[PDB]
Amino acid sequence: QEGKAVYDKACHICHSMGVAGAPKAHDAAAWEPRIAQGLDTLVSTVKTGKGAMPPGGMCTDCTDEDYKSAIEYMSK
Amino acid sequence: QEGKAVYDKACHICHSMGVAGAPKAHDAAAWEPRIAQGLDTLVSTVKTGKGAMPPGGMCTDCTDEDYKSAIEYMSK
Ligand code: HEC
Ligand code: HEC
Repeated sequence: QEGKAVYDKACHICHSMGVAGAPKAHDAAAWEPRIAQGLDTLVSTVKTGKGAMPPGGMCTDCTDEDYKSAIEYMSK
Repeated sequence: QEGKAVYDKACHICHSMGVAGAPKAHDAAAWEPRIAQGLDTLVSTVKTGKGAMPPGGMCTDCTDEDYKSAIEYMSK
């Protein structure tokens, strides 16, 4: 594979300029628009990945309830 | 509290404050001390994962040569 092609499909997700930051734990105001999407939508996004969040959120054995509880914890 | 143990196992890696940034593509000065470790050592680190980088760097089909080429591409 071409170095730039590997970069353009995978490594750029985190190694490019202008990567979107994660909503930080206990930043209630940043979490409000996320929580408004609904917990089921947010849990699905953790499982499928988004931007610099890899699919599964680095939690190999997380249940849906584990993901929901972690989101609730971070949101306040 | 519900969610804190999951957060402390997984989500804090990116959702806490003070997370180490990725060395950015074409940031030659950031890459210099990494390249000095040896390209093979950097390839092994991508495969193992490190901080907010998951094992494999989100490349499933990358040979060691594919990883080396991607690192060279980012390094200048
Ligand atoms: C976000 C989910 C990432 C993807 C996709 C890739 N990388 Fe990454 N990388 C990332 C972070 C946050 C860091 C810094 C880690 C730390 O805590 O220091 C890195 C670092 C590297 C390094 C340097 C390793 C070192 O010992 O200094 C290399 C060589 C590296 N990353 C290569 C790499 C390649 C080739 C990827 C695409 C296949 C790739 N990374 C994806 C975050 C992320
Ligand atoms: C870095 C490797 C991450 C880990 C581990 C987890 N998350 Fe994450 N998350 C991260 C980033 C960079 C972002 C922003 C994505 C973007 O581009 O918008 C996020 C975002 C979330 C979201 C919000 C999704 C949305 O559509 O706005 C949620 C609900 C989320 N993250 C939850 C979550 C949980 C529960 C994790 C532990 C199991 C977790 N994340 C880990 C980066 C990373």
